[PDB]
Amino acid sequence: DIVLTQSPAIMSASPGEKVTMTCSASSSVTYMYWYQQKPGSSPRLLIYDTSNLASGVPVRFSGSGSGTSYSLTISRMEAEDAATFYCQQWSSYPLTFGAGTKLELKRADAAPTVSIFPPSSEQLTSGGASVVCFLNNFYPKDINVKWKIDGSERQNGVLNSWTDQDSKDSTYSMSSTLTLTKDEYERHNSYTCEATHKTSTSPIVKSFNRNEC
Amino acid sequence: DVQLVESGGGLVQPGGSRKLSCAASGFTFSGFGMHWVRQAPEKGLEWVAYISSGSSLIYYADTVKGRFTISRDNPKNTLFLQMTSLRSEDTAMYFCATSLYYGTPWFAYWGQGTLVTVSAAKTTPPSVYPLAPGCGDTTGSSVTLGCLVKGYFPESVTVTWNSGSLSSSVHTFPALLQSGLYTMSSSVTVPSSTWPSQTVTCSVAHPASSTTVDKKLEPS
Repeated sequence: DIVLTQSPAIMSASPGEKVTMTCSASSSVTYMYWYQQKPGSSPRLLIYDTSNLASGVPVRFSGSGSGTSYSLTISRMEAEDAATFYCQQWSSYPLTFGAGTKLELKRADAAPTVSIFPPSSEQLTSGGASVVCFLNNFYPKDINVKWKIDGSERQNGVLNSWTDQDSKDSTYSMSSTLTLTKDEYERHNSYTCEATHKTSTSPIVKSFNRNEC
Repeated sequence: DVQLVESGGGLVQPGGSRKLSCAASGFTFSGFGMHWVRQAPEKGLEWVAYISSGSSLIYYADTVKGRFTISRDNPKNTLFLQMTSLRSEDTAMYFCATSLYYGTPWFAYWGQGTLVTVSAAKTTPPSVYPLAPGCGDTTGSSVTLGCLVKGYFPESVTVTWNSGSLSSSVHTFPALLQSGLYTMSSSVTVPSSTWPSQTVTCSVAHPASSTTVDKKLEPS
């Protein structure tokens, strides 16, 4: 059981750039193999026996290494190369994998569009109340959301979900859901979600007030 | 061309068993060693088991040893994996794979995978809730709407939007698990000249319960 460590865990590149990712091993390896996988598809073999290009794979891919240190290089990134890349070692059974390098497509900055929604009347009849905030079409991926209820920050009961990079414009989006009981929701008036991003000269604030209209 | 097709996946109770099959075509199956490899949801690859061309040599990952059995039927072009005493952490897409040569330890050809889900949760259809803006005036050339899809099991759900513009942008947010049940949401962004002036509905299909729900998005 050799342990394989892949670096970086996540990285981004623009088409035309050189890309290099590494795979180091806890003990000496005999051969290293490299695989590429995109969401909803099976992995495909890229490199076998450390430095051999697999049949049908583009020649911009190459592999190298020896002993305990290996690498995979893309001489010039193409947009279609964005994927997760896994290394796998041969020494003796068991066969083990690294945990992957996720190669994202680098893209121009984009600010999020923020939208807040109150709980529906249908949900309230069930005894629950979910307040939803969409932060859509931003780049890069790191973003912070903060909830306030009648002006007081709320952290408990928030759940965030991120999309994968959009297949059309390469941005990210995120949903933030604040879940309350019906009774708790109806004991407060103002609900606010606030997005802070690298692009934001000021945090983007969206709110609604239950007793307004 | 070489082709590998897995079958047999599905929902399994904790502690239960399941037998997977892999059908081979386009090569002399009896001449090649074969592998199973699995991938838990949103995680990496993990090798599971190997069987040589004539079944003489078998290896297992330590984490499935004693529970899983790999076998093959060479005249009928089929690889098997019998699983027993299954646990939550065995939930994964299961792939069969083989190499270029007789018994080499790497994966040149892969099937499409069959999904095994280990859970005691009961199959439950979702509650579908519309996400419409609160009361108030709006500005800008576009408006965003959503649907909240709550408390379903198992995972498989598809949300499709009907709107009045081909330019409409849809985001599908990955489901999160709670108390054995899933919740997801979906947003749509449309030009503000098409809503509420034209109808917008989300259609939520949950095949495992053979249910489909349509929710019209109504203004405040």
